[PDB]
Amino acid sequence: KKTQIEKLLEFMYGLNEKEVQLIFRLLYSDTKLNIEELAEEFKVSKALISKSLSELANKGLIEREKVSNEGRKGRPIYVYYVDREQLFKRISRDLEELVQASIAKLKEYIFKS
Amino acid sequence: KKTQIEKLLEFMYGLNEKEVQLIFRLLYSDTKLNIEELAEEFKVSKALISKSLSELANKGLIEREKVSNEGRKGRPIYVYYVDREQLFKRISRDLEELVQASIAKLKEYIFK
Repeated sequence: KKTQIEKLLEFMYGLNEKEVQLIFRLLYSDTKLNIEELAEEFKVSKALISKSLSELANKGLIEREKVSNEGRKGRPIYVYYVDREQLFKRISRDLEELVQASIAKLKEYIFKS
Repeated sequence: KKTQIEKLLEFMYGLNEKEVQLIFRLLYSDTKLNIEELAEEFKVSKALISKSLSELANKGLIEREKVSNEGRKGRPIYVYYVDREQLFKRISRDLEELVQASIAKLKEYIFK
């Protein structure tokens, strides 16, 4: 089954369950992870897992950090991890902004429509 | 497509698309409404709309009012409506509680 928290992250941020799972996979990782480690674990293409990580990183839910300027292919190399305080701060802030934007919109529906 | 608010009510109260429309049909009415006109409007049987109205009233999302005990076979007759202040206060409070409960839960998961 899925927790209440999983269902909430999915709604707030428009993420599929796996993307949500990915956050918790990284939160309970001892080491930082690159694209190719994640693509092999999750059994998917680098393009797919890159899209998800990118969406998680833009939203500030995971950390994306450069560990090399040139990698075997001459491109920068990034690792992905979860910062526990940052993660908790981001969600809390997002949740307060969602509640306020909702109540405001509700007010307009229920009283001014 | 679906309104974000409609999306929120579906998520919060486990309601389908038609239940939210039912709530808004009541909200936007100038009068209380009986099951016969609502069954007709929502194109379902009286039993079905009656079951839905009863479950929405037990969620507190709408109000019910018994107006007669003299339906066929002594079955009660009800009217349904939405108390606009109470609905605002309910959803507002439920939203605030959902967020605090969520933040507490993942505070213990991220840290404890």
